[PDB]
Amino acid sequence: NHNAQALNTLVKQLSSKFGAISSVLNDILSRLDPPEAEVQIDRLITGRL
Amino acid sequence: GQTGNIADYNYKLPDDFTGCVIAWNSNKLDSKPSGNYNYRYRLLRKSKL
Repeated sequence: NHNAQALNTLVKQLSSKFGAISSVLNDILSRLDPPEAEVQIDRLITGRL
Repeated sequence: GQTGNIADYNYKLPDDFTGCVIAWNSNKLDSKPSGNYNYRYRLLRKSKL
């Protein structure tokens, strides 16, 4: 159970925003220009790491 | 990170540009009553530069 739970959490936090516009990277890249998208991607990377 | 006609079709600075942009008015020298048509800018390109 513990193992499964950990994995589920590790996948569930892929859907978390971590202070960005959306959890989907492609949505952020499509909607925002590269200079503005850099900060959103940076927040997502910090959260996921 | 600026979007606009000049930025995308004439001269595009990089996202991580390191440099100084210096601008000063030239109306006293480069303006003619008849119309100085020497200076030109591009307004139709196939893709972004």
